Order: sequence, then structure tokens, then C-alpha cells
Amino acid sequence: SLIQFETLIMKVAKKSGMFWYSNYGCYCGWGGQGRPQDATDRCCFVHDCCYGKVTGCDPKMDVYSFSEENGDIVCGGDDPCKKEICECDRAAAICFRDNLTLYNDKKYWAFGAKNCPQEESEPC
Ligand SMILES: [Ca+2]
Repeated sequence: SLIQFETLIMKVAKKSGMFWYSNYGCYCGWGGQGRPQDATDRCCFVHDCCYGKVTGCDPKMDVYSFSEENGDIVCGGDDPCKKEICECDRAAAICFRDNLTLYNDKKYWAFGAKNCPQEESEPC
């Protein structure tokens, strides 16, 4: 569920998702339109696309299971649809971590919709 995604961003990237990734660029936040603006924004675009392709369960409310071992987040449980939500969230938390070199809140926080024209919307 979304609370577990916040948790994975805190564990993996050592940052709050609600503080640093809830209104950044065109896609980090609910929905999105336009071009991914930089690497962190493309991590958000891929996470949107990933949630968009989960069929069988609900990425917002279902609770998934995971363990930490061999130095990684390991998605588990007996339900394959809930394991795919977990995989979407794990991938995005790692992408954020790996792209901290480029993160630029000064330029991309609250970017604004004319900068994200609906005619430049990249398809998943
Ligand atoms: Ca989004």
C-alpha cells in the first residue's frame, strides 16, 4: 500500500518520499503529464507505469510482504499480484537512491502544468 512504499523509500533511499518526492517534476506525485524532466522524474514515471500495469489487485490499498536479506529488499508472500506491487515500489526506491546525485529541488519542486504539456506526454 502507499504507506509501505513510503517505508521502502525511507529504508532504501534514507529520505521521506512525502517530503522529497510528492510534487517534483512532471510525474513525482499523483498522476502526471508531459516529459519526464530528469532521472528522478523518470523513476516516478516508471513507477506510475508499473502501477498502471498491475491487474488483479490494488497498489494503493493492498498490503504486501517483504524481508530484508543478502543486503536487499526481498518481495515475498504467496500472492503473485501483491508481489508485483512490491516489485514496483522496490524498483522506484532503488531508482531514487541511485539518482540522488542529480536531485534538484530548486529547479523541479512544484514545476507546474504548462511546463508539462499534455501533448508531450510520453506513453509507457
Ligand atoms: Ca505520478
